[PDB]
Amino acid sequence: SKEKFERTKPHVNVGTIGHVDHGKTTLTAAITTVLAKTYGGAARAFDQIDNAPEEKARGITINTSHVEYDTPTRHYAHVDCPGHADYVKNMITGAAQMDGAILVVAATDGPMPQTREHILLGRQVGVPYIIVFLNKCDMVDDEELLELVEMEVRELLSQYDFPGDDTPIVRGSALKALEGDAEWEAKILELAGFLDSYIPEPERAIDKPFLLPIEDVFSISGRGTVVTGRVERGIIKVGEEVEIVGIKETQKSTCTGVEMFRKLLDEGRAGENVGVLLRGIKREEIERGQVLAKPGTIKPHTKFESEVYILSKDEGGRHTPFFKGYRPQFYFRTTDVTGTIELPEGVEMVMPGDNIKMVVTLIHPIAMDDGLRFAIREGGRTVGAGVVAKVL
Amino acid sequence: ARYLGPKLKLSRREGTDLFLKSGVRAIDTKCKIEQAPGQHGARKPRLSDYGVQLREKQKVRRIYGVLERQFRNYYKEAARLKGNTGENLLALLEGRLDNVVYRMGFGATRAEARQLVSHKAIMVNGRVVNIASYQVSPNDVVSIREKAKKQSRVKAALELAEQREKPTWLEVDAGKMEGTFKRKPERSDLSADINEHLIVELYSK
Amino acid sequence: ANIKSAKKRAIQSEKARKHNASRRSMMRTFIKKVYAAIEAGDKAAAQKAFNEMQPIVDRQAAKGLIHKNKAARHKANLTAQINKLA
RNA sequence: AAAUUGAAGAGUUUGAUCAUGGCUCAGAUUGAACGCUGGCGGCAGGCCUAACACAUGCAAGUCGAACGGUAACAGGAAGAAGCUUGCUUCUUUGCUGACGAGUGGCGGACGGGUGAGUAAUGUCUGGGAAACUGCCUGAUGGAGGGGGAUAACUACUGGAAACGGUAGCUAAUACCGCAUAACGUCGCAAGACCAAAGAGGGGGACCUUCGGGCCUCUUGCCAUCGGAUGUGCCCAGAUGGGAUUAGCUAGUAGGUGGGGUAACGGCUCACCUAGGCGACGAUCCCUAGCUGGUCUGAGAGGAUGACCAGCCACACUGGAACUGAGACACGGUCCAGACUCCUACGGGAGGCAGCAGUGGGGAAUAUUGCACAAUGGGCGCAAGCCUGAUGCAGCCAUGCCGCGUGUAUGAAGAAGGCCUUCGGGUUGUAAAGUACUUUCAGCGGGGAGGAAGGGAGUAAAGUUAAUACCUUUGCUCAUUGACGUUACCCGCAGAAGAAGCACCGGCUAACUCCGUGCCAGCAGCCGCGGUAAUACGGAGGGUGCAAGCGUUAAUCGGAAUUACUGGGC
RNA sequence: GGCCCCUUAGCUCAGUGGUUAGAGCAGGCGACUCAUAAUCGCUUGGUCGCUGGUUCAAGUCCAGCAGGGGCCACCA
Ligand SMILES: Nc1nc2c(ncn2[C@@H]2O[C@H](COP(=O)(O)OP(=O)(O)CP(=O)(O)O)[C@@H](O)[C@H]2O)c(=O)[nH]1
Ligand SMILES: [Mg+2]
Ligand SMILES: [Mg+2]
Ligand SMILES: [Mg+2]
Ligand SMILES: [Mg+2]
Ligand SMILES: [Mg+2]
Ligand SMILES: [Mg+2]
Ligand SMILES: [Mg+2]
Ligand SMILES: [Mg+2]
Ligand SMILES: [Mg+2]
Ligand SMILES: [Mg+2]
Ligand SMILES: [Mg+2]
Ligand SMILES: [Mg+2]
Ligand SMILES: [Mg+2]
Ligand SMILES: [Mg+2]
Ligand SMILES: [Mg+2]
Ligand SMILES: [Mg+2]
Ligand SMILES: [Mg+2]
Ligand SMILES: [Mg+2]
Ligand SMILES: [Mg+2]
Ligand SMILES: [Mg+2]
Ligand SMILES: [Mg+2]
Ligand SMILES: [Mg+2]
Ligand SMILES: [Mg+2]
Ligand SMILES: [Mg+2]
Ligand SMILES: [Mg+2]
Ligand SMILES: [Mg+2]
Ligand SMILES: [Mg+2]
Ligand SMILES: [Mg+2]
Ligand SMILES: [Mg+2]
Ligand SMILES: [Mg+2]
Ligand SMILES: [Mg+2]
Ligand SMILES: [Mg+2]
Ligand SMILES: [Mg+2]
Ligand SMILES: [Mg+2]
Ligand SMILES: [Mg+2]
Ligand SMILES: [Mg+2]
Ligand SMILES: [Mg+2]
Ligand SMILES: [Mg+2]
Ligand SMILES: [Mg+2]
Ligand SMILES: [Mg+2]
Ligand SMILES: [Mg+2]
Ligand SMILES: [Mg+2]
Ligand SMILES: [Mg+2]
Ligand SMILES: [Mg+2]
Ligand SMILES: [Mg+2]
Ligand SMILES: [Mg+2]
Ligand SMILES: [Mg+2]
Ligand SMILES: [Mg+2]
Ligand SMILES: [Mg+2]
Ligand SMILES: [Mg+2]
Ligand SMILES: [Mg+2]
Ligand SMILES: [Mg+2]
Ligand SMILES: [Mg+2]
Ligand SMILES: [Mg+2]
Ligand SMILES: [Mg+2]
Ligand SMILES: [Mg+2]
Ligand SMILES: [Mg+2]
Ligand SMILES: [Mg+2]
Ligand SMILES: [Mg+2]
Ligand SMILES: [Mg+2]
Ligand SMILES: [Mg+2]
Ligand SMILES: [Mg+2]
Ligand SMILES: [Mg+2]
Ligand SMILES: [Mg+2]
Ligand SMILES: [Mg+2]
Ligand SMILES: [Mg+2]
Ligand SMILES: [Mg+2]
Ligand SMILES: [Mg+2]
Ligand SMILES: [Mg+2]
Ligand SMILES: [Mg+2]
Ligand SMILES: [Mg+2]
Ligand SMILES: [Mg+2]
Ligand SMILES: [Mg+2]
Ligand SMILES: [Mg+2]
Ligand SMILES: [Mg+2]
Ligand SMILES: [Mg+2]
Ligand SMILES: [Mg+2]
Ligand SMILES: [Mg+2]
Ligand SMILES: [Mg+2]
Ligand SMILES: [Mg+2]
Ligand SMILES: [Mg+2]
Ligand SMILES: [Mg+2]
Ligand SMILES: [Mg+2]
Ligand SMILES: [Mg+2]
Ligand SMILES: [Mg+2]
Ligand SMILES: [Mg+2]
Ligand SMILES: [Mg+2]
Ligand SMILES: [Mg+2]
Ligand SMILES: [Mg+2]
Ligand SMILES: [Mg+2]
Ligand SMILES: [Mg+2]
Ligand SMILES: [Mg+2]
Ligand SMILES: [Mg+2]
Repeated sequence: SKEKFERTKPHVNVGTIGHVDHGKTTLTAAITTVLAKTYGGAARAFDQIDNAPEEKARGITINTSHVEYDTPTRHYAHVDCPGHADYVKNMITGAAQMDGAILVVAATDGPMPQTREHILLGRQVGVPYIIVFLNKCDMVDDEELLELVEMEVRELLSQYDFPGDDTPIVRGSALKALEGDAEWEAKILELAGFLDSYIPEPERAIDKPFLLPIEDVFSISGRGTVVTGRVERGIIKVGEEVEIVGIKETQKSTCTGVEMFRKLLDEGRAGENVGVLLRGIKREEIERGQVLAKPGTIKPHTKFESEVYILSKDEGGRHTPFFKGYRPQFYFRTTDVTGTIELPEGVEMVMPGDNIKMVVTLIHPIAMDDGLRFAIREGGRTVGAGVVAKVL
Repeated sequence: ARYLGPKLKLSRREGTDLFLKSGVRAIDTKCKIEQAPGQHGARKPRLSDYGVQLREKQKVRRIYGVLERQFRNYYKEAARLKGNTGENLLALLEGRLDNVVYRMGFGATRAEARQLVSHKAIMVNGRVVNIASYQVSPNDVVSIREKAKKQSRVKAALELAEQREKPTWLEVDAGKMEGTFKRKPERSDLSADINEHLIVELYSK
Repeated sequence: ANIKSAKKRAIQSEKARKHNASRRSMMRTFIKKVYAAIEAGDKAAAQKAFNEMQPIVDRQAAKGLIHKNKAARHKANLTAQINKLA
């Protein structure tokens, strides 16, 4: 055998979001092809990505796809997200780990409900930087309507605290760029330049016990069980012993092997998406929603008190109060679990714009400590968000 | 591997002081000996053959402080030798180190002797022995280490055990606190309130 | 194969068979010529065939292609067969 | 002197009794599994089920002192950058040390894995005669002279690759004749016939085509008779269940002749004779590797073959043979078959019941680790190379053994629970209080043994023409440990970091309150619960074990309940 | 990760959104009995799995979960 990884260029995470069938797999293939064309060696293909039968039979996307490229400033890892309205959990998982986002809007169709949903869940998970890239400019090239489309997308971004009147917009078609013409791949270069310029380098805090959320579970034949995820804070090394704490009972194992894009990493620093092989674990034991942490770092919890703000009106959400017996889906880190809530003496009603104090109990315990940011969503509608106040 | 609770309850059950305390006072002013422990102490129901055998075995075990596995191994070994099994068992349990340390006046009780032995403070034939149940053979010199000769407990118990009978086979100089064996002991030198044939019966079932 | 030490051995083994087959064929041919000589009834021919058959089998036994007892059996059986007839 | 000291009963058939007869219990053990709980070390053990399918990486090579040579590396000269005229820079030599690929030798049949097949083609005990045997060892001898080839290499060339083909050239300890021959083969005899390989060290007496000749020493090379080891062959007895399996056999039983094997033999053929095995169980069907031994028992017996040692069988499935002293050959060859891969579509490759590892099956069984330091093994004169054997480390309360979780004194017989006769009793010297010790773990400091040898130097004695090479003995000089931060010893602060599980009607050690009310439930066997439960559920108290404690599975004992020792009609 | 399914009294089951969801076998109470069975004299019973939505109006139309069941992928 295997090739090692050369820790020379900075690492960052990017992702793509937008309405269905606005060319998100095509854009990723075009950008990786162009970047490898100018300088590099990635040059990914289309059908090699969508391997599932339903992917090629229905012409859709069901999950998030991982890719890599680099520029002579940094090294970027890219995630490709679905756009439907019933594969939301995958998109939340994709947006949670991504530092930067690119939003795809077509001038033919314009902004669509799914774009608004994607922006709202990106805000509720807290993606700091979003760059908009217009799509399908080959079939429409009239200056007198692209201005209206740009105004609409700027309004959508500005409605929810994002910088909209200063964020740039790139116009181009991914199909022509992937085709390989002589001029439509310069828009890809402009997108990459604005990507590097608009994403300042974030902190790399590797000075506390290792913690890793789990997002996907794999069985490498011959070798064994592998978990996948992006290291949050800390550092892990081959031969160290970690512990699995989550919905099921706590266990322990050892990090006997690390990899990243099938390229070996000697030691994973905080902020890298890697896969870890764990000794002597059957596949069904470890599931997404659990945590893999250094011993003596966090412990599970069941009931705790927090401050929750139901989303105010004219912002989405809902329109009615809630009371005892309400069972909304808490979204914490990556996990969605429905639990019970309790409001103190008085303030029985819930008003859209009043932030109240709640105590929530969850059926499946999670590795939780004071000061965690969790959102609230149920019934295909996100209702609010809050932070931890007290652990009980 | 020891007992870590109340001490007088064992003698209150056995119906006899089992020498578990030093002897600064008398037993009668520490516990109600004739009253068995707990809510049910006054009544004295009648035993059986199994009852008397078990009670005697428990009595000897609580006197010397040996758990069941070692006692059973002792019984097998005593039956393994040549001669009577009861005398052999008594000789085997009388020839272990902490018992000799207690009988030579160096400890207040068996537990004091056990702390002294297990805290590496005794030389047997010049070398350090740490183990409570170290079997001892004739002609072995036993002494304290020179670092521990300034303790107060050992000097307190040195001039407190001469009220008890002087053993006829542990020749001791209390000045340089040096002791020696001469040979094995015998039933002539051991107390008369044990019927070893009950133990032999109990382990022959 | 896969260990680069038995391939050599296979090569010598096939060469050895190819070299041994010719000697076995020649020796068998001479012995069966002797048998045919007895068959015809010509005692002089059989005797002569035995006379120049003896060196062949003896030299081959010394080379090791056969065993001393094998050559001895051939020689003795042929001597008895020839000396029976006249 | 010792190698023996050995034999226990209880509950349950009836209103009560004696007898017969089954059921249950108290002991010892295990490659164990599940539930609750969990401090340390020493020595052991760890896929019992799918002989189900396998990704990846290691597990068998060595000899230049047999040979032809120089692919890589290290040892000289002249040209030749500038001169401190060789400071420094670059290119040309297989003469030397070493050595990739190639001929040749030895090993690869040992070591390691598994128990599928196999009821006697095997194993165990006791005998025998018709055989061969590398390496090791003894004795007596030979060791003369020739010849034709080929790999690598050179030129051309086929092919996706694996792998080829064509034309020349070269070396031997490669191969083939010849020369002589026995104590050897055949043969009554007379006679006829068969072998060989050379290398390396040092050089005095004596010469060179200056290749070496020439002397000695170490090692080989061939023939015959012995020793040792090893293997092949034969006979007798012992080696599970079924008679709801009674007849089986034609190469079958023997004889003559030919052939075949290292050797006897229906081992194989042609012909002759008509026999052979079987109620002392042949034939037929089911299950199963055997032994030294292990568990149990007072013995006689019963059950059994996990660890270690001897033997046997197998190597994806079915066949066959070449090579060799040894195989019809675990990591070889040929063919067929079922699976998995590469392919340019013509064709190619693979076999974890070797060490780790993966999926699946299951109540259930472990790391893709370190090193040749030591013991053995292959190759070599030695140095030395290789060894997932082996020596260690890791994971698991799976087993046996050892140690700790403090030691004293202390009545106010304290609060607090529980019971009460309301008087009081109990938990209980237990606690809290006061005075001492530091096992183990924590930190620091010092520090055995497994290490024998190998190398270098020097001297004496040996054989020879020789102070020479070489050998022996002594002596002298610096080095060889993965385990390893070994075992072990010393110092520091502080009781400081460390107790659970089952049971309490009788069998069987240990008793009272509240709740329920033939409900909820318990149960190894008799048996409990119907509104006053020592048997259910909770609490207080008590008993038995203890880093373990219980439940399930399986074997002998008790069972004189298959009765030989030792029973009945 | 994706799609399709089942959830009414103790057991078995009905219940086509207009106003308290019904049937059977069960069960409790009062007499009688040491306590029942049988004969009598009265008969109580419900989170329509949960949560949140639309309708004037809902277990019933709509969405997300709880648990089980049948298939389909995925390979640091
Ligand atoms: N001419 C042109 N065609 C385009 C452009 N973008 C996409 N397409 C075409 O639309 C087709 C489907 O678009 P696709 O890339 O699947 O959209 P998507 O958003 O990635 C689908 P999902 O949301 O499930 O990931 C593609 O085959 C592509 O050829 C564009 O900018 N120009
Ligand atoms: Mg896609
Ligand atoms: Mg004690
Ligand atoms: Mg004790
Ligand atoms: Mg004995
Ligand atoms: Mg006995
Ligand atoms: Mg018994
Ligand atoms: Mg021919
Ligand atoms: Mg009896
Ligand atoms: Mg009994
Ligand atoms: Mg009975
Ligand atoms: Mg009765
Ligand atoms: Mg009986
Ligand atoms: Mg017994
Ligand atoms: Mg357990
Ligand atoms: Mg249990
Ligand atoms: Mg458990
Ligand atoms: Mg397995
Ligand atoms: Mg097996
Ligand atoms: Mg087996
Ligand atoms: Mg297999
Ligand atoms: Mg390999
Ligand atoms: Mg050479
Ligand atoms: Mg030389
Ligand atoms: Mg030479
Ligand atoms: Mg040689
Ligand atoms: Mg070199
Ligand atoms: Mg040369
Ligand atoms: Mg040379
Ligand atoms: Mg060398
Ligand atoms: Mg070589
Ligand atoms: Mg060998
Ligand atoms: Mg075996
Ligand atoms: Mg075996
Ligand atoms: Mg036998
Ligand atoms: Mg020649
Ligand atoms: Mg070519
Ligand atoms: Mg020659
Ligand atoms: Mg020739
Ligand atoms: Mg000759
Ligand atoms: Mg020659
Ligand atoms: Mg010689
Ligand atoms: Mg052998
Ligand atoms: Mg016998
Ligand atoms: Mg047997
Ligand atoms: Mg014959
Ligand atoms: Mg042969
Ligand atoms: Mg035979
Ligand atoms: Mg079998
Ligand atoms: Mg077996
Ligand atoms: Mg036997
Ligand atoms: Mg026996
Ligand atoms: Mg016995
Ligand atoms: Mg008996
Ligand atoms: Mg015995
Ligand atoms: Mg006996
Ligand atoms: Mg005995
Ligand atoms: Mg066996
Ligand atoms: Mg086995
Ligand atoms: Mg064995
Ligand atoms: Mg062994
Ligand atoms: Mg195999
Ligand atoms: Mg085969
Ligand atoms: Mg197969
Ligand atoms: Mg041969
Ligand atoms: Mg193999
Ligand atoms: Mg294996
Ligand atoms: Mg496995
Ligand atoms: Mg399983
Ligand atoms: Mg287990
Ligand atoms: Mg290893
Ligand atoms: Mg091993
Ligand atoms: Mg356990
Ligand atoms: Mg242990
Ligand atoms: Mg113990
Ligand atoms: Mg009190
Ligand atoms: Mg009180
Ligand atoms: Mg040493
Ligand atoms: Mg009991
Ligand atoms: Mg019990
Ligand atoms: Mg009992
Ligand atoms: Mg019992
Ligand atoms: Mg009792
Ligand atoms: Mg009970
Ligand atoms: Mg019962
Ligand atoms: Mg009661
Ligand atoms: Mg009770
Ligand atoms: Mg135990
Ligand atoms: Mg049992
Ligand atoms: Mg049993
Ligand atoms: Mg019997
Ligand atoms: Mg009985
Ligand atoms: Mg009888
Ligand atoms: Mg009769």
